[PDB]
Formats: sequence, C-alpha cells, structure tokens
Amino acid sequence: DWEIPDGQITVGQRIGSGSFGTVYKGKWHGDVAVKMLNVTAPTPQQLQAFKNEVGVLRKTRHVNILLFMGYSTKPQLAIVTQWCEGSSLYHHLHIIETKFEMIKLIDIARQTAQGMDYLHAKSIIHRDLKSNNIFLHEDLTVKIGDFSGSILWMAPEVIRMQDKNPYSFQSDVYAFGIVLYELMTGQLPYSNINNRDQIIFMVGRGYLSPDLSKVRSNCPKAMKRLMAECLKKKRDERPLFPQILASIELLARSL
Ligand SMILES: CC(C)(C)c1nc(-c2cccc(NS(=O)(=O)c3c(F)cccc3F)c2F)c(-c2ccnc(N)n2)s1
Ligand SMILES: [Cl-]
Repeated sequence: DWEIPDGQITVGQRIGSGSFGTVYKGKWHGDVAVKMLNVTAPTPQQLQAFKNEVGVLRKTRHVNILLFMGYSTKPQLAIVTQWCEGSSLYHHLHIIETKFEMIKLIDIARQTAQGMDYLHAKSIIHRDLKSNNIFLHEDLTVKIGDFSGSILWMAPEVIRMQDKNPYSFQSDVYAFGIVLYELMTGQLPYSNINNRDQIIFMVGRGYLSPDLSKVRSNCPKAMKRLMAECLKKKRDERPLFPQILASIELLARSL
C-alpha cells in the first residue's frame, strides 16, 4: 500500500550516510528525507528483506519517532520519511555548543525516553541510539531515527557478540545513559582516553564507565542516580524505559 510511485519523488542534494542506507533531501507533497539503499534489480530474497524492514518502520506512529511516509521499488529501493528542519543533538552539544538551560535539557531527555518507551512497547530495538540519531525538529521536538564504529554508546555486553543476541532492551537503556551523560556534562564520555581500541577493551571487560563527576552544578540529584542506574554494568540490573520515563516525568515537575 505504502508504495509511492517514484517520478513524484524529486531527489535533491546528498545529506550523507550512516548505519543504514544513504540519505537525501527530497520532495513529495513537501519536504521529505529520502533514504536510498543502492539495490538495483532486487532478488526476491532482497525484496522480501526490504518489505521486512518496511514492515518494522510501518509499525511506528509516534510524535517522537521519525515519521515513516512511504517506500519505492522502481527505479531504486528507497524509504521516504518526514524532513526534520533543525540539527542533531550531537550537533547542538559538540558543534554549536548551544546554551540549553536545565529545563530544556531534561525536556530533550523526556521526549527521547517516550520514543524509546514506544519503540520497546512495539518490541523494536534501536541498536544504534546516540546523540547523532536524536534530531531536534524545529529545535523543540525530538525525532529518533537511523535504526562499524561508534563505540561511546555501546554497552559492555555488545562486545561479546558471537554467542547469542547481545542487542537487547537493556543495551538500548545503556545508550540512553550515555546520551544523558552528554546532556548533563556537555561532553562526550572518556574525554581523556585518546585511543578507541582501549575504550572498546575497557568497557568490554567492565573496568570503565563514564565519570559522573563532570555533570553541571545544577544537575538534579535524581538525574545522577538515573544515569548511574542506566550505566550499570550488568544487563539485568538496568531499569526499563517505563521506569526511566516515570523517573524523568517526576523530575520535570519538580524543576
Ligand atoms: C546524518 C544521518 C545520520 C546520516 C541521517 N540519517 C537520516 C535518516 C533519513 C531517513 C530515515 C532515517 N532513519 S530510518 O531509516 O531507520 C527510519 C525510517 F526510514 C522510517 C521511520 C523511522 C526511522 F527511524 C534516518 F536516520 C537523517 C534525517 C532524517 C530526517 N530529517 C533529516 N533532516 N535528516 S540524517
Ligand atoms: Cl499501515
């Protein structure tokens, strides 16, 4: 049903690529983002794999999740989504250095906690959550998307990854903790470790978790506790997003 005829899609300039596909700004009844997959003439085992991915994205309707809009097969395999007018959270924290007040910081965390709560409720695991995947639409509304190398958000257990299935709900919770670290400190974790291979090594064996003493003076005390609980070493000792969301939903009212 969601099959959009291509000729309507005016493909524009290239935005870039990440963990999935190559992204372009486009037009389809207004501004849209167009994610090319670079698959020419799909084999039935690729068309079904494409429809399996579409089937997962189709299952998301939430104001904090990036709005899936359609998909094309001719001339190329592509996914059309809403266009976010703004900049990523990573961009605001480590590129622009935007002066967010604490009210705004906790707000961004709350919207992300709801989107993650929605995703987990629909049994969807992000697997690559990070501040670059938190798009601040109109510098107000969080839009989560972009479902190699980006280890600062990887949990310890994702370093095994050869026995069973290491990506879990708890692994998404850990990545959310790192986003909280960025929000409350203004920095990426492990600022003084100038070599990735040792970060991978340390976090993997577990002798390394971010320094919760870089947090800004006005960081709430419950936020400190929540960060520590999300960044706990063992999978099973991390809180689910229903508890995370509820904890933040109390902090915003106190603030
Ligand atoms: C810079 C980087 C990281 C390469 C980007 N990828 C997308 C992008 C574009 C389209 C889809 C998805 N994510 S997705 O493919 O996994 C997805 C859907 F295709 C549909 C619904 C939800 C969803 F997460 C994206 F991350 C970006 C993007 C998305 C929306 N608006 C803007 N301005 N940029 S940016
Ligand atoms: Cl539908």
